Amino acid sequence: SNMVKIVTVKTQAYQDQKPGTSGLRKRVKVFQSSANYAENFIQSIISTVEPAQRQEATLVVGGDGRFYMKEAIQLIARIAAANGIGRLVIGQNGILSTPAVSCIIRKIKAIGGIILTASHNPGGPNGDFGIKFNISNGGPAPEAITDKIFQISKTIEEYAVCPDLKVDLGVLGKQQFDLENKFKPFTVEIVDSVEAYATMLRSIFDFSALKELLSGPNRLKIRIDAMHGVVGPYVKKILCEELGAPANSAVNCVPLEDFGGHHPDPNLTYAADLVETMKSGEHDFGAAFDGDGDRNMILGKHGFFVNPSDSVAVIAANIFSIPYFQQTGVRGFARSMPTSGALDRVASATKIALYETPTGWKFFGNLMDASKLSLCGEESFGTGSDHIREKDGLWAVLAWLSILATRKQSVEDILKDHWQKYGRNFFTRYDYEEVEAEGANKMMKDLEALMFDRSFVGKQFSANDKVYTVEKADNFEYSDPVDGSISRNQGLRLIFTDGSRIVFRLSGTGSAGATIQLYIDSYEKDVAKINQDPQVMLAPLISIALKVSQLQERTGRTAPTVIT
Ligand SMILES: [Co+2]
Repeated sequence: SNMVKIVTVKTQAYQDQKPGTSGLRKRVKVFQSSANYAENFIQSIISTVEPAQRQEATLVVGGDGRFYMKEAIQLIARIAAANGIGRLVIGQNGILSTPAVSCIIRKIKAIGGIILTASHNPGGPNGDFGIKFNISNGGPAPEAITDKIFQISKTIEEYAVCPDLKVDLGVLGKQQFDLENKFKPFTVEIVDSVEAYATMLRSIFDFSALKELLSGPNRLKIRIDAMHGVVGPYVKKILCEELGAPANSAVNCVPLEDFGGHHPDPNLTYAADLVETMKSGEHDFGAAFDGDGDRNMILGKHGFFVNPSDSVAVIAANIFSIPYFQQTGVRGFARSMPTSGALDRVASATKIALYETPTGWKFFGNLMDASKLSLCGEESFGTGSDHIREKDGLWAVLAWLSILATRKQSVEDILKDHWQKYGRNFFTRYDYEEVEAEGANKMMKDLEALMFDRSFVGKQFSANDKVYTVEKADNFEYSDPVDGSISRNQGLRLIFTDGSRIVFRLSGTGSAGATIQLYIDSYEKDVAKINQDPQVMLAPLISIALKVSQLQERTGRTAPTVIT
């Protein structure tokens, strides 16, 4: 073996291989039962690399450990070898977290990477599978490249593969493959899954201070729940082995091919195990990650919930607790439009630009590539920095520990102080899942028409205590300052004069069933308001949102499916 033949396989294209912004996800059975589905797509990706540049190109390959990953990596290798790709760098056992791929691409100046993950979607023999393509800055492929891959996938007529090539994913080092009658070899470098990423965090944070925090007398007690996904080994090797947290800090930190039969999705119910652990009051800090590691939930003592919109605000407000930002400075803050305005209060107090983007990474990456963005957040458990071009779940955790280490206060006390300083943006997201598509569209269209009337600005809404006055109402548009793209229809906003907002979106992917996402952001500054139950303080704006949108009338829903 190890000298292998190159073969050409005649194939028949499928028409549904759209790469999207977060990858091609299909049921695993689809990859398995649809002949050459994966081979075709892997070939389409490689055809976007100019033939003349392939020998000097490196692709980074790894994934989140879910069922079918290793088979796909073998398939990526067999096809990369046959197409003349010079080198793959593959994490051991195929394991690379998504922030780790971003780290490695940028570090070694790779042309890009292929990440085998479906993020928070279930995995296993009956679960989902995903294939994600990243380009040379370590981030998601932009629309121009994903368009080309899609166009190729629909009309591909043959692909190249080395059918007898097999990579040993389990042993570190360089494996070389000689291709029959090809002059130059194919090289695979298997790297430790954690090292390059850990070395990055070691530069970014003060691991000494963290070691003192987590070790010893009066240590901060933490529980870090990787939800049986990719971040497990990162937790064990970084938080436990290097930084000295007791071994019990690492919860569900063995990657499982089915994520233990659960959704590796961090929130209070999918991560019920972590929350209940935290409820005992014995530990100071808890966190959960998603399957591929770019999302994070932060919990405090007794299970105190730091909502993601508040989290980026606390980091922003204490950002120089982190050595990285001490060196680079803070170039800007950003959030997606539906994320709460907690970050804005800080960006205004610290006089830093606040960028409000449509949902989606591309907008942050552009701003980061322009050196105009240091810290970004999304209401969906996302926090990141410009250290890479993906969001970074464990990075956010190590950021919190830096602030806890510097502040020497509890998580809950830090949040109360923040609310005392900046006011609190009470925030919740209502999901209405699988609603009939026709009604939702009429709901959005009618609401947009209502808001578009000249008299709507200035309309007053009574609450049962306060009056909310409409300051601005539109359908969100964004002119991207880097690539010049204009993103239109990004969400109906009801902006009130007191700093509160209601935002409606109808969810994109509404093909299995539409989703209405209603976000409520109620700002309060008075001390007699800042420590009450959020769902109580949010009730008036919820009432106003449902009345003005007539959500119940258009859909028959008396309640959202999920509340976060
Ligand atoms: Co993810």
